[PDB]
Amino acid sequence: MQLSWKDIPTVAPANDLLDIVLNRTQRKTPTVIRPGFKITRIRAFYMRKVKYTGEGFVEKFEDILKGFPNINDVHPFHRDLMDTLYEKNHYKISLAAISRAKSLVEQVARDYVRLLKFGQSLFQCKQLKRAALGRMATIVKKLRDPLAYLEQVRQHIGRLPSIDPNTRTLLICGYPNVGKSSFLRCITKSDVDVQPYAFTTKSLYVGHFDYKYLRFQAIDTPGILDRPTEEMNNIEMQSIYAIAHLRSCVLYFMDLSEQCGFTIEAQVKLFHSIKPLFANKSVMVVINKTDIIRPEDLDEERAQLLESVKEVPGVEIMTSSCQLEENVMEVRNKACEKLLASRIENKQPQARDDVKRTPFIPESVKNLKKYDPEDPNRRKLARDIEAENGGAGVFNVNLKDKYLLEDDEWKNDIMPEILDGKNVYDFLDPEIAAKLQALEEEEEKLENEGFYN
Amino acid sequence: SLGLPVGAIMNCADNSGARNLYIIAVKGSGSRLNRLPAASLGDMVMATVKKGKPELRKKVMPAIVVRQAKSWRRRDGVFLYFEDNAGVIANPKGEMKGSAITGPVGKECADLWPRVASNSGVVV
Amino acid sequence: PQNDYIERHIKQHGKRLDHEERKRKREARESHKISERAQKLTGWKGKQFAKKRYAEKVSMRKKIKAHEQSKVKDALPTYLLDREQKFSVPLPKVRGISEEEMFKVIKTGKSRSKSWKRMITKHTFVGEGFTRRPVKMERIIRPSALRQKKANVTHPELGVTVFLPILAVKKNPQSPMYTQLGVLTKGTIIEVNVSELGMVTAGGKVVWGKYAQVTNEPDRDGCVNAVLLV
Amino acid sequence: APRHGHLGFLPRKRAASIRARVKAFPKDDRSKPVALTSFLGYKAGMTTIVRDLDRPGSKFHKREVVEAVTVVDTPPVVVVGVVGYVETPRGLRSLTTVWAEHLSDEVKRRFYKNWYKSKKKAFTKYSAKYAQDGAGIERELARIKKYASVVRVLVHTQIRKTPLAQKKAHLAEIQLNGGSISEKVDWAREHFEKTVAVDSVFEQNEMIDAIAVTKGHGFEGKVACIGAWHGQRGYHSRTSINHKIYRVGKGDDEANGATSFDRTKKTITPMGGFVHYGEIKNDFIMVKGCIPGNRKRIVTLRKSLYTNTSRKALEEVSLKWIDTASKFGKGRFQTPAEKHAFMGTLKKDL
Amino acid sequence: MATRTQFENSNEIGVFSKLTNTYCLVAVGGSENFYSAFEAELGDAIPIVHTTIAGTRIIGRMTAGNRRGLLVPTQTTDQELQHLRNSLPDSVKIQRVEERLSALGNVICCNDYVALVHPDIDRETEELISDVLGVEVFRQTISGNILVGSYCSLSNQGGLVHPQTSVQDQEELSSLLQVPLVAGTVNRGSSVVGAGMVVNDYLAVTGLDTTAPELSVIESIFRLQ
Amino acid sequence: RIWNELYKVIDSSDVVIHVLDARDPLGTRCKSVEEYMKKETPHKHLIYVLNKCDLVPTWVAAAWVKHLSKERPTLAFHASITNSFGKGSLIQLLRQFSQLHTDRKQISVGFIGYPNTGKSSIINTLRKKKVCQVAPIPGETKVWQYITLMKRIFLIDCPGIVPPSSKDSEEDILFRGVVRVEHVTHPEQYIPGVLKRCQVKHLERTYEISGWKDATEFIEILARKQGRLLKGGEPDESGVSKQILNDFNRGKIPWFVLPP
RNA sequence: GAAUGUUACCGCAAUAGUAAUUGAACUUAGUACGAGAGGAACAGUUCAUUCGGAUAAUUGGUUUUUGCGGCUGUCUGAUCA
RNA sequence: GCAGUCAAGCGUUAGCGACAUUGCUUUUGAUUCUUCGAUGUCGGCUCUUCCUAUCAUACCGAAGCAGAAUUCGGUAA
RNA sequence: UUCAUCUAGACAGCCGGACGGUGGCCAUGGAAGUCGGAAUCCGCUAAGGAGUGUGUAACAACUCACCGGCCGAAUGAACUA
Ligand SMILES: [Mg+2]
Ligand SMILES: [Mg+2]
Repeated sequence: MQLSWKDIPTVAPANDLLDIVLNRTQRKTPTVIRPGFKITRIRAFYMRKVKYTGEGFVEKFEDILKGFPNINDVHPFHRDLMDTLYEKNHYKISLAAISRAKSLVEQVARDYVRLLKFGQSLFQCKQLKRAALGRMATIVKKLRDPLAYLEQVRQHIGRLPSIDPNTRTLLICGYPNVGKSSFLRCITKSDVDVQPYAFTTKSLYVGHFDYKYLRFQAIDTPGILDRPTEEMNNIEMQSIYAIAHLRSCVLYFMDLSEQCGFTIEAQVKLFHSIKPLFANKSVMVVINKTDIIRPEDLDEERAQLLESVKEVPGVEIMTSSCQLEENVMEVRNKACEKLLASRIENKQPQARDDVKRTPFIPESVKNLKKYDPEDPNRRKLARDIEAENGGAGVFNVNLKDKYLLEDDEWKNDIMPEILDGKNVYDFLDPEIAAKLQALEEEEEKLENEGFYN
Repeated sequence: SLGLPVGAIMNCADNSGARNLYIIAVKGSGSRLNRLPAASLGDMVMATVKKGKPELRKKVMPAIVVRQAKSWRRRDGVFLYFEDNAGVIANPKGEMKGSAITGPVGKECADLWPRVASNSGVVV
Repeated sequence: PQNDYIERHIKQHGKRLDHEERKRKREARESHKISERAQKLTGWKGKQFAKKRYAEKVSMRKKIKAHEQSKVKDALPTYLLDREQKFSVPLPKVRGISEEEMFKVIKTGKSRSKSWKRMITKHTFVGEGFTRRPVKMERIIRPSALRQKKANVTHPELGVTVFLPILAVKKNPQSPMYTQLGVLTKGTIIEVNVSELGMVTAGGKVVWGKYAQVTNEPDRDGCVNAVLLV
Repeated sequence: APRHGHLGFLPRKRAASIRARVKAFPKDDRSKPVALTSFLGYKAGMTTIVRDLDRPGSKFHKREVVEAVTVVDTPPVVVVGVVGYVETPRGLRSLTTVWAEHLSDEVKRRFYKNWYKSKKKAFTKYSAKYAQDGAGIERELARIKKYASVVRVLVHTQIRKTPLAQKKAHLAEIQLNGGSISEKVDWAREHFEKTVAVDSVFEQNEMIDAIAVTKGHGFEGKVACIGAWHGQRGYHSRTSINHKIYRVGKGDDEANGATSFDRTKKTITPMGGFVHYGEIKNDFIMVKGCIPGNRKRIVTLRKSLYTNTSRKALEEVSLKWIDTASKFGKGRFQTPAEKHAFMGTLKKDL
Repeated sequence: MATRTQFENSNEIGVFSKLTNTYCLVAVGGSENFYSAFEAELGDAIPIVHTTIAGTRIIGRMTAGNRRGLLVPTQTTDQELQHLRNSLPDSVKIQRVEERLSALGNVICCNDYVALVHPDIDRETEELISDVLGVEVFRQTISGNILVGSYCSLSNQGGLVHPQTSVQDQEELSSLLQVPLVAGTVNRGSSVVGAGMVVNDYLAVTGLDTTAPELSVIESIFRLQ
Repeated sequence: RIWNELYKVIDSSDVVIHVLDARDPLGTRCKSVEEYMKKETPHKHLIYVLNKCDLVPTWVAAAWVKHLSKERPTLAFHASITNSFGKGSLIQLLRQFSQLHTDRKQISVGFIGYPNTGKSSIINTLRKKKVCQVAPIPGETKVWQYITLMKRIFLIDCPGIVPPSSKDSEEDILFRGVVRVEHVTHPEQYIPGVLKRCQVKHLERTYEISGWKDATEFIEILARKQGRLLKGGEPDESGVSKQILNDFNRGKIPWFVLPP
């Protein structure tokens, strides 16, 4: 899988794992066997115990193998990141050694099970089982160092970032201590240390922010020193790999000030030598700490170096600062516009002659005041009544008696709905005398018609 | 009163149309010695498509029962039942595959499955 | 996700007030808890606890001795350095395995009254020329599961064990009819393909086979061990 | 796996008496007035009530629901005596008993067996001791005041007033919830021969428990794997708890059956009458659920031995209509008026 | 006006409620959080009648109506009808339409000026609905969908339909209804847009699953701002 | 052990004689067993025999034997009890093998192959009479048996062999005598696969009126003709599919495959 | 069934056995935690499988009401009952 | 296991020997397609009873345990 | 039982010193003693480890190895029954 494989079961060291397996085998299997028991039963019991131990070991090893991220072919960016973090060759060799140990355990268990079914004396079966257990322990014993290294890398791999390069992304990069970490903290709702040293954000922290109704993620990295492409550290190698593999332009930062005490010529030369990384990214350049420099008041010789930056096609020089973040809005807007342009370039009513209507928003809603939840001076919001009443557990909703009718006495009157005959609703109508005035005449004309005498 | 037992060949109730379905399994069944699962009205069950669309055949999908056909004592004292057993098919979240339904649906199943209620016009 | 920040959060909230005090109190109580557990942890647990305590004590003693020694203060070629390293048999008077159940009897026929069958319950090596005869002739049966072709071999020189094919068996004491049967019967002398070591006798005639005696009991173990008779 | 019942209910021999003896009584709250802990009566039959409930958070909230309910006959009762008990290491022991000497023929018949052949030599002889200026019952009261920290009152059912005509009444003990036993004994003495009202001891929505004897079924005595190498069903005392009282039945007047909603003026008497029972004409209690035993079997009502604060007990009923159709077959009408309306005039009418 | 709102744990807002330009129906079950959530946007302009239909909590789909009146299925009990009559405004009328179909909200969808009905609905019921709502009636289906109300949502402003509707069908529906029509989606592509949410000329309510683009589309089509 | 009869006979048999279906010998040519024999039993000849030649065209069998002859004798054989074909050649081969092992004075031959291919029938026709029970059923024997002939060689009987493999492909497995079709609940799903191997004209020749499409329709028509159709036109596909699979296993419908 | 001079009522208990079980809809929650993905339980209500104690008004089978009306054939000479 | 290695201690006091320790113990998550003569009556239904070397529920504990969720020591029949 | 501490103040308890070249040499964005590793010096004394730990980007911040200010009479370590 991808995206934070932390779900690995954080296997215990070799000694602890072996102790756990042995305890499980002892607990989950019978123990009291006697010489007087039939040879077949004793052999079956010993074979069952050996098979249970072997199956437990095999299941543990298989789960360990499966839980790993399957570095091979997973992704070039992820593969390079894992290689830098954990020295891919060693990790692959450790996994191969674990697989070989599992195969050896399987073979040993099978061989001992095949041999175990022929021992006659109970002592012979006991010795065979002990030899099988010793062989399994010896096989597991040599696995201590690979298991410990895998546990360490898992402890580190679980907390690694989780981003898809194929998605739309914009990154921030530049010299360390340029305020890049502060820019990342301000631009997106992410918390990162802003301490003033050249390795503040050692790890590649991931930031997320939304613009134009779309999510735009970002990453952080301290950048690159002189680094003539022969002597590079793991942290800088990770940044180089990320810049190479990642999607649309990463923002290049430059501290045009006394801080970051490398001559601006060195900063220009860094990006000039890194130019091959700008094959199709349409790189953008943002000057940091502009508040205390005002690049407009810059030496002509230094301005020439900045001018040389503009010479390379598809670049821009935007002003930004950390003390005041007003420029961050424009920076993010321009970055998002460029990202959308790059992602895009890769590719009624009919007035039916009769209908008349007006927007029928009721005058009440038109003139009613806007509601404010945080303001104490607001409507009751009888949800509050329920909360103070004890929530829905005991709040007896009583919207009844609070409805519009002719009189306030009808609110509490209990409608009978039954009068010893079929419900009045079938004939419940105002002015019931319409069905009573003629009843007297009907009775009179039925009595005086000779039908009863 | 529980509905059809395990393996009952119930008819489909969706608009896509299917000959029938086989209830290989039940969810939330009352697992008990000698007491087989019995899917009741409104209960989501995993029933294989015994016959129907060529692609739907030979695969199990969550089937939602919409008719019971058996006498069950609702909290209302009336012992109502239906013509025959029928049930729609939907994903585990109740997303019915079809865009409509065939036949009426009961209130008990509609209440538990808002999507099914929205997907039915003749309710109760 | 979110790499080691947890350290950052600890640094921004700083070791919750009771955490340090509770940790110190637990550490102080560790000795008392260990002493109490020395009486608890009954059968099947006290033994393990005592073994662990003994191992820890031995390690502590060996570390203290190393520190004390430190506080006081076979030539090899330049290419081998920095690299990993009266004719009685070694085991005379071997255990007298008797003619007994080891010749296990297997009941034959539907009515078990004419078994006449004997099965050898000891490891035996035959090789390619086994060619099981018709079932009617199986007077003696050596099970396949109990057949081994490669036996462990070692010598008191460099301590290197290498699995090598078994060549043949020459002399099994105690009724060498077992020798004729090819049974291992620890205490036997067997030939082993020593071509791997490549030792060369005088005259340039490289040797590739020597007779070795089985040291371990293959009957009670799933592996065969032997020592080169050099 | 489970077994054929509960081992705690076995052995299951026949009960020693038809009347279910009370195993325990509610704790005596001294702060409360002198009330009655329990009641006794005979259950008439079953009926169905349709009503709505105020149960917020429930699926059927505000919706009408029909629940099984039963009617228990409980005519007026008169106290016949008082009993005191003293705590001892052997347990509570009866100290002394007192009688009013104004005992109806029902208790005399209960005491005897062949009343018709009996000479009717009732308590008269002992009563002659009480038939004086007193100082005897005063002595008994003093003895029960100095001792007998727990007092149980004795009452007898008005079997003659029961719709099912009978001459022999039941007798049982009932405890009091009043203050110090002084008030208990004073109230008991003042209430000698006084009628007892059922409504005074219970109220609507009150949670109560009951004990009774289940229907007998006669002798009820295959796998040959029961024992290792190394016979009656029914007619036993059973207890049930958490029963909600829906309404107190003032059956000595009309309108009890009809609720404020339906107001279909009529009594709870089912059309034709209860199966194997008479025609209720006195006070009764309406309780939901069911109680062990059958019609005419004596039952006891108790208030669960403890107070409950669960919302289920707090919830109040809103009875809209009570079913009273003829239980003698597939009844279709509640009163003869409905049957006449449906069928109109008949041969018997003219 | 367009504020995210959720049922207990269901995004089908319109199943348990049916908002209208002059009243709103909400199921009596659950808690007052839904009631207060609707009150916040609706204030106290019109009564919010807590009521059930045939004992079910799907009153939003069972019943349907407009500003001039409200219609309920025959399955509705007498008590529910009386409560609706005594709670709804005097202008709104209610009747026990005696027709085979029950789910008015699913089988029928309408606004203050136009109403769509099932092609097989009885003439008497159609005439009663037309008289009650003061709106025209037309026999139509949305891309063959028998349940017009389960997919189609229509108010005085523009309308919304499930995405499966074809371009020609969308244009025909817009022309017949004389309202703007966009084949948007709600609740993360849910096809129950006609019944899983409620909306009117001033207020739009939908489940939290509605993504920001969906909310923007709803606002643009209904022009709440 | 029912299955381990493979190991039992391999260890007991001096020479293993492979039996394969003439329609597709590669199906019965599993390599896993041959690899073990090569690694551990160099003293076994591992001879091959092509059974069921009469069920395929003569040229197809000739091409198959020519292709397989690069590493095996590939003796053509037919499993008729009395009218056997190639019996003389196999008898001569066994006589030559015995002549090679004259110093042994004893020898036995074991049979390896899928169930119901030619094992029991070939043994019986070698004996010239029915000795081992034979029927159109995969399971004809549950335990091994020994048969004498010429007083110098022995025959070893065993059940069919199908080595486990993750590539089992139950769909492909059902197209051979390995599977007892009688116990399959839904044989219908596998009917369409027959058209991939069997010729269209051959079906019409050995199956009633043809011109079918959507092979389920062919099953419907066959059931209608045979009278096994249920009321309303619905066919009893279970019985029809069972009969079709049984006929395919028995070779009633002719079909064959050819090598590159 | 002898208990305890006789009978019947009320009760206490020395003693034997003991039972309930598990899950979920909400509230608190789309909040704490979460850059994102995802996301609780501490309180109160409300439901659910199995099992234990009871039935008997509602519902299925079991029918010796011989109960109702009728159908095939026989009989008191077809039909009376 | 065999043959050593260090050697807490006992040693005829040259030998033993607790715990550790080296060699058997396809380094690229490949696939072994392997599952090798158990000569014996047992096998499976229901219900009960007993143990804990306990799977869930219950109890609390140690974890790169931030939550969800996961690894494990222990109490508990 | 043996070996040392001793009124040239017995063990344990409260306070300070714990230096100067130095931030050793190679590894190098940081190893100022506590991520790598060779020796672990000389100056200096009552005493100081190119460091025992706790913790830091980097020292920094705190403890003892070892000593002294008060105490105030036997104490610490390994074995045997
Ligand atoms: Mg910084
Ligand atoms: Mg066969």
